[PDB]
Amino acid sequence: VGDALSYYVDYNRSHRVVLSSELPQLPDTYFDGDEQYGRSLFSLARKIGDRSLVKDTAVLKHAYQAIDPNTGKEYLRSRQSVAYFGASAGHSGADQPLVIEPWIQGKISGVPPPSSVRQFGYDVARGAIVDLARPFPSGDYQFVYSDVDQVVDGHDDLSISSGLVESLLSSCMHATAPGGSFVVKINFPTRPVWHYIEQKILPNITSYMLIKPFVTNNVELFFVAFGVHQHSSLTWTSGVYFFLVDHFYRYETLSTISRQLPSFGYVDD
Amino acid sequence: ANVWGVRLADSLSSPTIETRTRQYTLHDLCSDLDANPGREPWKPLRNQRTNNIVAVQLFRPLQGLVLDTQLYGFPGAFDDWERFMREKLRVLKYEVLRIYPISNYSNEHVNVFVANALVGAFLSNQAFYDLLPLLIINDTMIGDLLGTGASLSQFFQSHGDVLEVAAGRKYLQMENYSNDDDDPPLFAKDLSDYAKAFYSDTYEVLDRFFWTHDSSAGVLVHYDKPTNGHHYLLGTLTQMVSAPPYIINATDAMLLESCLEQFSANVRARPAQPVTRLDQCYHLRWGAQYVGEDSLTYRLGVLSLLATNGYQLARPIPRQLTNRWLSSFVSQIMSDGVNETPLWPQERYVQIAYDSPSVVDGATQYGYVRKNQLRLGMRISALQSLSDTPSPVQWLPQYTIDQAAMDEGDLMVSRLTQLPLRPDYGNIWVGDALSYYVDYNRSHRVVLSSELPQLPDTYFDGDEQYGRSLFSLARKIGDRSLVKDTAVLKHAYQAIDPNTGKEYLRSRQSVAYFGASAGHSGADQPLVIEPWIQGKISGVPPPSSVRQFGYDVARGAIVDLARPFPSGDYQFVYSDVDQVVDGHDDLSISSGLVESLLSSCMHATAPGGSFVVKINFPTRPVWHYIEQKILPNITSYMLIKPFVTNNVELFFVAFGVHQHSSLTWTSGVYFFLVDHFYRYETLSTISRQLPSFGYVDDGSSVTGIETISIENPGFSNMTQAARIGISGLCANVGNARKSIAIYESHGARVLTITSRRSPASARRKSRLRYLPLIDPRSLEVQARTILPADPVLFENVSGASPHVCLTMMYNFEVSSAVYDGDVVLDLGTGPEAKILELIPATSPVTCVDIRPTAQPSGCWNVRTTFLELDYLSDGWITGVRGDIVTCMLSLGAAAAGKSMTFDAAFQQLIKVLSKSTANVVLVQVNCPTDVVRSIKGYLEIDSTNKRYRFPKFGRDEPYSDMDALEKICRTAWPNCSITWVPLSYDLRWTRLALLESTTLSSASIRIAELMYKYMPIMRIDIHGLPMEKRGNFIVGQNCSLVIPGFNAQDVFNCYFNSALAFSTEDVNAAMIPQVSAQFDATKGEWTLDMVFSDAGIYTMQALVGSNANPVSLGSFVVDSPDVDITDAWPAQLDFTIAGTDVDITVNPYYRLMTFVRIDGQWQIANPDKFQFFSTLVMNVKLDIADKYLLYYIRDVQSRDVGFYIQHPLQLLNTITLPTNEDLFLSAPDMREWAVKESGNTICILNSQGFVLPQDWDVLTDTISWSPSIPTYIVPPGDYTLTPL
Amino acid sequence: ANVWGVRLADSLSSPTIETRTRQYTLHDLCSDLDANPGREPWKPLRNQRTNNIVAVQLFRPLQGLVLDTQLYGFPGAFDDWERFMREKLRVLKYEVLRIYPISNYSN
Amino acid sequence: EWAVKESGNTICILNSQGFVLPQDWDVLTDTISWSPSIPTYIVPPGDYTLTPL
Repeated sequence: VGDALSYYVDYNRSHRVVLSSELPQLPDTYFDGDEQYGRSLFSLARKIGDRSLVKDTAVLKHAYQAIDPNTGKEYLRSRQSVAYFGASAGHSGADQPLVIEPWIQGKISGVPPPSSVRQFGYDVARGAIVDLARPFPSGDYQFVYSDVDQVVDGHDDLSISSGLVESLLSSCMHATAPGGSFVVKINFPTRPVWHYIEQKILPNITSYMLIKPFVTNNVELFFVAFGVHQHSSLTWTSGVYFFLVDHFYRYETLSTISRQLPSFGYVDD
Repeated sequence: ANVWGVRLADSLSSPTIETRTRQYTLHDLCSDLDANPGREPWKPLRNQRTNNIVAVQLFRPLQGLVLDTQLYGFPGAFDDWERFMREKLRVLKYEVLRIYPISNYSNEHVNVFVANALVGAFLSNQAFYDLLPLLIINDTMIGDLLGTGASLSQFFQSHGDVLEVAAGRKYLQMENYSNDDDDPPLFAKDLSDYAKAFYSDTYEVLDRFFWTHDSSAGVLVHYDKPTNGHHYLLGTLTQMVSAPPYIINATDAMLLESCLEQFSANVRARPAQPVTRLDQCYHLRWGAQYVGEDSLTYRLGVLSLLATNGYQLARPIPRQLTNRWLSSFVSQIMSDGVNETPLWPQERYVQIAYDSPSVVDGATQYGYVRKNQLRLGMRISALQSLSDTPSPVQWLPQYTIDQAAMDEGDLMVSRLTQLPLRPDYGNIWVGDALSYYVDYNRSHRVVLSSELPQLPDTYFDGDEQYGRSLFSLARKIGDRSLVKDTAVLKHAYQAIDPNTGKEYLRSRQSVAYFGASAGHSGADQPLVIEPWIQGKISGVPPPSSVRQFGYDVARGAIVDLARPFPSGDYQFVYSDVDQVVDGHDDLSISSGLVESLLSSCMHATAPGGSFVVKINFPTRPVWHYIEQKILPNITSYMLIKPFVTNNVELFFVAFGVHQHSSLTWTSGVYFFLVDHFYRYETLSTISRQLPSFGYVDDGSSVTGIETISIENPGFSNMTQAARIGISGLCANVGNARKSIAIYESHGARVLTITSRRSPASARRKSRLRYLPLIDPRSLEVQARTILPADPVLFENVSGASPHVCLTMMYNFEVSSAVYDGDVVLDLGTGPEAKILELIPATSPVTCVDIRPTAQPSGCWNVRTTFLELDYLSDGWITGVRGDIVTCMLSLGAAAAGKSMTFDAAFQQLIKVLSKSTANVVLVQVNCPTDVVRSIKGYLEIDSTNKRYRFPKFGRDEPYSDMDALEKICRTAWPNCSITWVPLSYDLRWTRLALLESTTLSSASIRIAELMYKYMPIMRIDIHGLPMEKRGNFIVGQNCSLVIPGFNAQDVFNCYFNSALAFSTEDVNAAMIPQVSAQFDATKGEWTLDMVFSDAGIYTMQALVGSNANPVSLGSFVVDSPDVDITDAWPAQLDFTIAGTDVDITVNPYYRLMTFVRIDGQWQIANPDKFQFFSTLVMNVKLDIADKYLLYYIRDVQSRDVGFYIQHPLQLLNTITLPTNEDLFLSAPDMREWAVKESGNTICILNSQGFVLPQDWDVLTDTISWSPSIPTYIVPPGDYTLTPL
Repeated sequence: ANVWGVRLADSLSSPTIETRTRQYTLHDLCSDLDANPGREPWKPLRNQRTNNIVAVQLFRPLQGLVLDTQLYGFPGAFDDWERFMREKLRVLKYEVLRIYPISNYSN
Repeated sequence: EWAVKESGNTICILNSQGFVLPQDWDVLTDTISWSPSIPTYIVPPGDYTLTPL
C-alpha cells in the first residue's frame, strides 16, 4: 500500500565510462510461467490509484528539474509544445490520460503547463489513431512523451520487443524539434537496446536520465533524452551500471518472494 | 482472424488457474437457507435501460425448480419475492435441523442432488419428507440415489448405472420482463425442462448408454469441471424467442451462453486470478448427424472451439447481456463468409492447437487432445478494456507499396458510400464585424466622379445573386442592423469641426431615424435606439429625442420619405432606408431614389447639422450628383462600410450641412472604393463555387462530403474490396481530416469513415496513376465502440486560427506561381506534403527535408521524388533539377535550430541555390516590411537581439533587415529582380479555406495580415531587370528609383493593391502626392522621384513597345513614420471646467484618440473629457476617478486601432489631488464605489438607494467614459474611492 | 394587384433551387421504423391557444393508413400514441430484417 | 482569498469570485508562485500588506 517511490539516475561526466556490453541483462527467465504468476499476484494485491497517472506525474516532475549548462536553465521550459505518444482512453471514462488536465491547469507543482498537447496512439480518444512505429503527418514538438507499450509472449520474441524500441526511439527523434527533449518508456531493457541508444542516440543529445516509478514489481524503465539533435560525447556511466544492477536485483528478490504466495482469490484447503 | 460475420482479435488469451472444489456441508445448506443479506442463493438482473429488476438468477439450492410455474405461486415483484422466499426457506430449514441437529451434523457432507429436490419439492407443495433420510451422503452422491424408489421421477430416475437428473431453471423471470431490447437473455434456461442430465461415474458407460437412446436434439459435455460429476446434457425441444428475429433451441442456446461466457473470460484473464473452470464451453459429443454445415448449431461449435483455444472477440462484450446484443451477435454468426481459422468441429474430442495458451489438457485426464501439427500464428496477449467513445475519432492513414487500379477505387467507393444525403451546412464566416472607412482630406489630390470605380455590370446576374445569398445565410452573427448602426454611430461621433475644434455631433441633440424598422424580433424598433438613449454605447452620448419614420415603422409615423412631409428640423438625421432593384437597367430607379432621399435629408436636417444616408448600389451618377449638388454645401463628409455580408452597400455621412464649401472627391476616396469593389468581386467568385445552403450531396460538387460504411468489416485476412474502398476514399479527400466510428446498426457492426473533398484534393488525385493502398493495421487493432455523429460540411465553429490563415496565404501564392509543366523544388516540405495539392498535377517536383515523408511512392503520374537531407548542407543541388524553388515557413526555424543568424542561413541558402538550375525563388522570410511593432500574444519582436517570438508555440526565431537580404541576393545574382509579395489586402488566398470547408473569423484574418508584414514572401527572378532604391523610403519623404534598360518612349505603372498609384504617361493625374519622370539618354537610366502619403508595398510594371507589353519589375516598401510620442504636463493642474492642456509631441501622420480598457474591452473615452487641437494639445478635464483608471492614446487613421501607437497616459493616473478645491467625481465603473472624506465614508456610488449629498452638484454633461454614469461636483476635501 | 377579396403585394418572388431526389434504401426504412427521438416519421401539431398537441402529421412510411380508424386501435393521447407506435413498428422491423438481413441488403 | 492592502486601505481580494484587475496593475508573463495556477502581478510603488480570510 501507499504512494509510489521513484528511483533515478542521470549523466555525470566525472563518472567512469561503461560500455553497453558491461551492463546487466534482463533475466532469461523473466518469461517463465511462475515468474509471470508472481508479477501478476503482486500487481493485483497492490492497492493504488490510477497507475498511468502516478507514473507520469512522477517522471514529469523529475524531467522538469534538469538544467542545461549552456543556459544554466531547464531543458523543459513552460509554455512549450507537447505530444503524448501512446495516449490511452482508459475505462475510467476520462477519454485521455489523467495527467493532462491537471498538467495544463498548473495543478502540478514544479511542472508548469505547456502551450498545447496532441495525442496519438491506437487507444486514443481525444487524438489521432496511428502506428507511431512508422512515419506519419505531424509537426515539430519541443517535448514528446511516449507511454507506448511493447508486447512480447516468449523470450525468443525479445527481438521484436527491442526492435520496436528502436523504431519508437527513431520516431521520437524525428518528431522532436532540435534542442527539444523526449521520454520513452521501455518495457524490457535488453543489452541490444542499451547498445542501440549508445551507438545511435547518446552522441546526438546534450544529456539523459533514467527513471523508475516503482508501483508493481517488473523491469519497466523510463529513458529521458534532453537537448536533442546536438553532437556530444555522452556514454553509459558507472552510476547507470550501479543503478540497473540494483534495479534488476530488486525485482529478482521480490519475485522469488511473491512467487510463494497463494492465488488471488484462492480456496484455502 | 475472422469467421463469417464475427471478427476475431489478432491475439489469443486464456486463464491459467482453476479453483479447487469444495464439497457442500450441512452447515452450508442451513446458512444458504437462512438467506442472509450478503449471501443469498440468488442474484437480481436489471433491464439495462430502465434499471428495474426483471429477473433473478438462482444458485444452490433452488436449482430444483422444475415444475409448472403455476405450482410455485411466486409473487411478481422482486422485493416481495425475496420475503416470500426467505419465509418458506426458513420453515424448511428447521424441518431439516429437526432430523439432523447441527450439534452433530454440522460438518457432514450433503447430497446436492437431494438438497435441490428437497427445496424444489417443498416449494411446490409436493411430498418431501421421504427425501430427508437421503440428505446426508452415505457413500456416493450418485450411488445413493441409483437404488431408491423415493420421491418423484420428476426430479430423478435411474437407468441401471446411469442417473437421469432433471435440469432445473437457472433464471426465474420476474413480472416486469417484456422481451425488451434491453432485457437480459435467459437462454431458455427460464422454462420447465430445457435439458436432461445423465450422470454416471465413467464416460465409457454414458457413451454406451446413448447407443439405445435418442440424441437427435444434441448432447453437450463439460469435460472440465462437471458441475456435479461426469455427465452428459441432452437438450429438450423448448426454445428462446427473447432475441428476435431468431428462434433458438435449448441446445443451441446452452452452447451460445457458455461460448460467450468463455469469450469473455479469455479477456479478463489474469495469470494469478483463478476461475471456476478453465474451459466453459459445452462441446457437442453426440448427435451431430442431425446438424448441417449451415446450421447455427454447427457454427456455434466452431465459435466454441475458438473460444476454448483462446481466441478473443474483436468486439466488446458488455458485463450485462441484452437481447438486442445477442440478436446482433447471432446475426453476425449467420452472415455470409467462411471459417478463416484452421479449427473444425469434431465429436471425437476437443482439439487444442499446439501453440494455444489454454492449459486444460494439463488439468484434466479426459476429453482434450493437443494436435502437434495444428498451429495458429498468433501472439499471446489479453485485450484492452476501453470504454465507449461518444464521438467519432480522427484517423491518420499510413500507406504501403501495394497498388490498385484507380477505377476499382472509385467503384468500390460508390458501392460503399452513404451518399447521397443532406448534411448540416455549418457556418462560412464568424465573429464580430470589421469596418472600413475614409474621410475628406484637403491635402489629397482632387478626383472627379467620372474617375471613380463603377458598380460591376454583372452585379445582378443569376449566379452573382446566389453567391451573395449563400454568403449571407452561412454568416453567423447577431442582429445585423444593430452592429451596422452602432458602428457608423461610433465613427460619426469622432468627427471634429475645425471651426470649433469640437465634434459635429454633440450630445443631447435632436435625432430622426429615417427608415426605422419594426423587425420580427419584437422590439418594435431598431435595437440601437434604447442602448443609445440610455448611454450604454461608449463614445456615443445619448440624444435628446429620436423620431422614427418609415413604411415598416411601429413606434413612429408611416410616410414616403421620398417626398415632402410634416416634420421639424433635426440636428442629426439617420437613414437606413433601402433602395430596391430587380435588374441592371433599373439602376436608374435605384440612383433616382438616392437622389430624392439625399434631398429629403437635406431639407430635414437643420443648418450646421449632419446626416447619414445608406446607399445600396453605388453608381457614378450617384457620386456625380453628391459631387455637384451636395459636397459644395457641407463642411465635411465620410464614407463607412460595416462588413457583414459580401455586397457593395455603403454609408455616406455628411457633416456641417448648409454651409458653402469647396469639397470634392479625393484620392483616398478613389483608393477606398477600388478596394471596396475588389473585395466584393474576389469573395463573390469564391462563394459562387460553394454548395446550396441545405443541398443534398450526391458527390457531384467539387466541395462536399465523402463517407463510406462497411458492414461487419474484416481486415486481418481476405479484405481487398474493403481495403480498396477505404483507400479509394483517402484518394478522394487526401490530406483532409478523416474520422472513423465503429458501432452496431440493425444487428451489424459497422465501420464508418467520413471526410471532406475539396478542389485541392482533386488536384492531388489527378496526379495519381495508380491507387496506393493503406496499411489496415491502425484499424485492424481497434477493438471497441465509437459512436457516430451527424455529418456537417463546415465542421469547426471557431474559425481558423491566425496561424492557419497565415499558412494558407503562403500556400496560395505557391499554387498560383506555378503553371503546367514547371518543375518544382520545395525545401522544408512536411511529411504530409501539402505541396502536392497546390502545384499542378503535370508539374514534377522534388521534396526535400530531414524527416521522411508519409506519402506513397510508385503511385505517381509525373515524377514526384522525396529526399532525406538538410537542404542547407553543401553538395547535392548540383544533380537536382529545378525551375522554381520554394521555401515556406522553414528557413526561420531551420536557423534557430543551427544557432545561426537569419542573415547567416539566408546567405547559405542563397549560396546553395547559386549552383542550381532555378530561375525563380520564393522564400518565406522573417524580415520586417514596416516599422517594428509587436503583435501581442501572437508575435513579439526583440529590437535588440534580432528575434521573433511566437508565444503560441513557445518558439524563438531570428530575423534580418531588408537591406541585408537584398544585398545578399544582388551580390549573388546582379540581375535578379527582387519583389516583395503584397497580401495584407488581397483576399484571394481565402479560397484555400472556404473551398476547403474551413470556417473563417474576421478577427483571426486581421491578425494573420499583421503577421505577414513581418513574415513576407521574397520572390526573386534571377534573370530579371534590377531597380535601384536611393531615397528615404518613408511616408512624407523623398524616394527615388533608377531604372536602366529602357527607352524614352517606354512607360511605367506603379500599382498599390490592384489600384493604379500613377503612370509615367501623365504624372499630373497621379493619386500620389508627388511624382517625377526623367530619362538620361546617355546612360539609358530613368529616374523616378516620389513622395508617398500612405505606407505599404507598391509594385512597378513597365509597358514596352508601341503596342505596350506589360513586364513586371519588383516592388518596394515604404515604412511608416516614427511611432514616437510624448506627453508634456504643466507644473500646475486645472481641475476646473476649463481643463488642463497637455503638450503632445507626435508625428502628424497619425490620428489620435483616447480609450479605456474596461473588463477586457476597449471603450472610447468620452469626447467631452478629452479635446485634441492645434503643434498638438490635449485638453483633459481632471476627474477624481482618473486615479482609478488608466487611459491610452491609440492611432486610428488605419483599418486597425492602436497598432503603431498605444500610449498609456500614466501621469493622468498619478496626478495629485487638491484638498481645498471643488473636484469632479464620477464612478470608475459600474460597481458600487464607497466615497470617503478623510477616511469617513460619505456615500456609495451606484448603490440601490443612493441619495445625492446636499452640498454636492451635478455636472451638466458627464465626463465618465460611460454616458450612463453621471459626473458630480464635490466640495474641497481629501477623498478616496473604495470598490465593494 | 387584387383578386376579389384577396389583396396581393406589388411585387413578385419565387424560389430558384430545387432539391435533388434521393431514393429510399432498406437502411433508411429500418432507421425510420426505429423512430429515434430526432428522426420520427411524424410531427405533432398544437392548438395555437392551449398549446396541447391535437393532431399528428405522418411522413413515410405511415402514408398507408387507409382503413377505418376503428381498425387501427390507436390510443387518444399523443405521448401514449408515440409508445404504441414505437413498439409495433419495432416488431415489424425485425420481421423485415428476418427476410432481408442488413448485412446484405442495407444499400 | 487574500486581501491586498495599500497603507491599510484594502484594494482588492486575491482569489475571490468576481476579482477585477486594478487599472494600474500588470501581469507578469510567466508566474513566480509555487503553483502555476496562481498568476503573478506587478504592483505600483507602495506599502502593501496581505491579510487572509
